[PDB]
Amino acid sequence: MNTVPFTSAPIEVTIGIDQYSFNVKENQPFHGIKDIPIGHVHVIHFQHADNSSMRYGYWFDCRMGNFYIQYDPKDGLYKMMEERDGAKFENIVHNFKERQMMVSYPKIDEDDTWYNLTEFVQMDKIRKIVRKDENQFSYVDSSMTTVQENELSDPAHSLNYTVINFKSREAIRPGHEMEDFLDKSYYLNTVMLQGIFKNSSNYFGELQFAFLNAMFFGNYGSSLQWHAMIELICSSATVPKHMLDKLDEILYYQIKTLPEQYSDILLNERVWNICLYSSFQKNSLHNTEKIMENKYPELL
Amino acid sequence: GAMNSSNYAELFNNDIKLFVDDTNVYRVTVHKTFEGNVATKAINGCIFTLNPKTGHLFLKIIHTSVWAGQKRLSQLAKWKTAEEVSALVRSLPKEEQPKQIIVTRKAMLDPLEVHMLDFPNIAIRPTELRLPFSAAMSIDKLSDVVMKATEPQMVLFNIYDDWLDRISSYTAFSRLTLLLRALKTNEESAKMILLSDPTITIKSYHLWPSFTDEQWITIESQMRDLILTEYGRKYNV
Repeated sequence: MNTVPFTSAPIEVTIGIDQYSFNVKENQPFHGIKDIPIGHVHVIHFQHADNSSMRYGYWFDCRMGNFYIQYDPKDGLYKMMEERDGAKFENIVHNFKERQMMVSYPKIDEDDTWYNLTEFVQMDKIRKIVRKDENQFSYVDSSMTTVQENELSDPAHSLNYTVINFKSREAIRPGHEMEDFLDKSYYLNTVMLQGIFKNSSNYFGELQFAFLNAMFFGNYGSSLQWHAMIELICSSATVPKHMLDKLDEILYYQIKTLPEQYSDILLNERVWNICLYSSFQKNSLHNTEKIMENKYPELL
Repeated sequence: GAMNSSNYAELFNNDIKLFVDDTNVYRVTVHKTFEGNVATKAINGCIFTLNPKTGHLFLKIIHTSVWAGQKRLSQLAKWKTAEEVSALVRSLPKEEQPKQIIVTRKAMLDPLEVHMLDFPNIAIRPTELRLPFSAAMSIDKLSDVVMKATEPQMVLFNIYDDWLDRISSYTAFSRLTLLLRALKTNEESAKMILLSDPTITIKSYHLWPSFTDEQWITIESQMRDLILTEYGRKYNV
């Protein structure tokens, strides 16, 4: 069980750790988060009490290094940093633990929610979507645009999600225009799965990462990417049975976790109505359709 | 974006453009079967592809053989239209390729966009205009070449005959849309007006009669009267 110490909390802030969140007061003796489960990616995220504009945060995996948070009063944010001195870090953590100045990652033993949201998400894939190769952790915020949003503007600060475009030469084989447009199986199975992702695990990892950026940062481009990856599967007549069964589980936990009060901005009516009620896979997402119908019947 | 009353002069500028109307591509007669069920029999159709500036009509005849063994024909008809328009564009020399194609029905946008991905600089546009191009099959010579076709065929017409010698494209298009609107509202009455005087004939190489400028004014008034009479019936006003 690993630890992300904080040097201090000089500004009042709501701190997120995965699906959990805590209010910290200006200059409160807060020195970080302990008992973080090993084996998963995590996200530590922030919303300043004085400017709720820019939710921002860091994707990290404690197996890859010793990470801490320190407020930078010049750039005006909480920054993640790596401590390369193992003994310095262990001594910082032991002191803060002994003084009980850390919040405990509040996982219920029964509760598989975070595993279920991050099942296919791997730090090495996050670091290819979020390019900052000198850090082992990845910064995301509310305002970062995607490579696709930028085509239609600072490339270094972009989310390099896989570009999905249903009306593109990549999506449509010459001479199979109607076939490929109405049945996206070619695009899903040959171009995306065999060609770019190599396997359904990488595809699901990107889908899950896009959802979590949408939910945790209100990142609009991430939400677009999450819906596009759902729609590409639901709009394919030919999908491996294991991919459909897994997609139903993935989406079920995403819908279960979504704040009820953000359904209006985070869920695309057209995509969801099409996926559950008109698409080839309209009858393949039993769990998702049941939770959507019981939780968000207005949207449908 | 969409073509409307506000940007109407754009039709007659020097940017090559084509209207595409798919309303006569898939045509059927509905009939009773021996067992008293209903069935359709397809008849020959056509794509109506028109340069509104020049009058050049690219009438692609759609032979019933293209539907044999196919499902969801009304959906296929949009994709076959888009395939044939894309083929026509690729067949034209670059300097003759349109910069815009305006579809008369919004259901043609995605099929045409997907077929034209190779032509990213050709704008595919809808229109708010209610154009009466469905009535093309009320022009006797166009109906005749479609119904007689025994195979897929492209036939080239000038739908304005020689009008552009005397009038502007704007006026030629206005005349054409008024003629087609009349033919669409009351075909019998419209054709009576066009042929009632046997001294005015249709040249072998023309679609419409050889009216003098004064005779066109009379004809155009008779067509407007036809459209208003019919409208006062439809609506009881």
